[PDB]
Amino acid sequence: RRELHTLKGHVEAVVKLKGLDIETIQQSYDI
Amino acid sequence: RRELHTLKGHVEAVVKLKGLDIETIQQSYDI
Amino acid sequence: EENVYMAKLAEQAERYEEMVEFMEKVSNSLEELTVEERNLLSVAYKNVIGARRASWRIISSIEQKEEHVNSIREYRSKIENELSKICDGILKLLDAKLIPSAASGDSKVFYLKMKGDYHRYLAEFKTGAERKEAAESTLTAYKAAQDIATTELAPTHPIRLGLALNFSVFYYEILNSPDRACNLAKQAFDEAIAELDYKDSTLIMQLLRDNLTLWTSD
Amino acid sequence: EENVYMAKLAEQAERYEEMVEFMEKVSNSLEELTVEERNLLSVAYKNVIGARRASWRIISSIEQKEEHVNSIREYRSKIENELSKICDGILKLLDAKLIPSAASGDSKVFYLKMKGDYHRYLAEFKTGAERKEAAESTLTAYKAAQDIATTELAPTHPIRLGLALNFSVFYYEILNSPDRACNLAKQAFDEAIAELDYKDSTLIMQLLRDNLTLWTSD
Ligand SMILES: CC(C)C[C@H](NC(=O)[C@H](O)[C@H](N)Cc1ccccc1)C(=O)O
Ligand SMILES: CC(C)C[C@H](NC(=O)[C@H](O)[C@H](N)Cc1ccccc1)C(=O)O
Repeated sequence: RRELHTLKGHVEAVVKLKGLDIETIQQSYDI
Repeated sequence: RRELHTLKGHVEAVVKLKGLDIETIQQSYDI
Repeated sequence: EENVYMAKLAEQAERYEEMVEFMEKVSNSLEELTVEERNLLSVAYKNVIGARRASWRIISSIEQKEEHVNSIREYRSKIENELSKICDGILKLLDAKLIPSAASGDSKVFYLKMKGDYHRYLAEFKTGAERKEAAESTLTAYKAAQDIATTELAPTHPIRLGLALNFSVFYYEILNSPDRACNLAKQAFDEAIAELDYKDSTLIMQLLRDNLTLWTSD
Repeated sequence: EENVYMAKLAEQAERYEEMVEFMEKVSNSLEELTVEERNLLSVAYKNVIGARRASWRIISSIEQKEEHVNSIREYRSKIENELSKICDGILKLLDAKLIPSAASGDSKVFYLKMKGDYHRYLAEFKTGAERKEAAESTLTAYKAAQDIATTELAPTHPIRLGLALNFSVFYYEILNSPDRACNLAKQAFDEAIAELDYKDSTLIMQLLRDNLTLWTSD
């Protein structure tokens, strides 16, 4: 639901996936 | 992996999600 | 009725830009946009702008690891321009057809909120007069939504609640004043609690909670 | 080196069409395309055509529930045209630059397989001379891949194995002769087993197995 309904959730899925070594980008949850 | 790496997996995720009442489309697994 | 229909196909297909087009057409054609219509339209823009915001965050982050930088920076540019275009697209439409005709509490808050969110997306990436004028437009759309919401909608209502959620992210992230963020968040959470006696609301109350524990922990 | 770089950004961003563009440029610029390059290029087309194939299946299915039908049918049309364009895009490129220069077993099988897959995508939706000529082109690309693969690659090799997997879906689905499908699948599975003494291969062996139990159960 958080990965479906929120940018922050989505963006985290995507970067866990991409194997991205980059340090954490900063976001909160918005609708 | 099957939903990431295959069309059939992907298409199933997507239609489980969309709430799609439609009867099952026919596919096998390809790479 | 057709373009709505067409809207749901594009949505079934995950071809969201086309979903936008259809939904734009839908509104011009129209009088009072319906709950179904207003939601489709919003979902469509939600997804089209959403994909750009995601790619923008992932690239900015890459740009950060890197300090190439100017490739990345040209690229971000192009994504930045797509952003202005969509926000542009749906903002105009909000003045012209959408807001002016709003007949009810929810509807005005709904639209006034969208307006806030879209200036809010201009604000995340613009840098000049544009950032400033976007930060302001944002504050003032949210605020008038707030005045109506907090007075005509139940604290438990998905709209009152989503407004507060986005409103306080604006503070936290755009104005960069935490304090104002946590208080608005906390406040909106507590009076939903006062009245818990479902399901779009429930999610949103948890997102407020997660934002607070995250803003508290810096 | 740059356009490759640019390729990985587009990929990080999930802007796959742009990934295609970059990767096209990359190949013309170039001599022997590298393993990294060949993979990026393929991933890019994989995703761009993949999104169309998905939307196409979801809409065809909708069209089926429905017998509107002609809206849906115009829409499918437009998606169908996008399909020809991408397959078109990467097919040409395969004759011109890709296949001709292949220096090794894997590389020829890799490319001959792509060629097979892309005519295969033309075949799933074309209807005329085009379906026929696509079914044929397909059979013959797979077959020459097969002849090399089955003779120079280990049965356990991701390429030998992915070829067999797609090759038999062609039979099952395009030519519509199951028998030939299960035998090719079964055969490719068993002699990977004969030699199991990892990880792209492992997946693929399971996809063969799942296809068989699914083709057996009709
Ligand atoms: C619960 C709702 C208010 C959120 C809901 N969003 C949707 O239906 C969208 O398809 C995605 N969930 C949001 C999205 C888009 C792109 C990237 C990440 C997440 C909406 O617009 O109403
Ligand atoms: C294991 C590999 C051979 C499969 C791999 N595919 C990829 O990396 C793609 O990003 C998606 N996984 C495939 C996809 C695209 C669109 C829809 C559904 C699935 C590849 O091209 O090598």
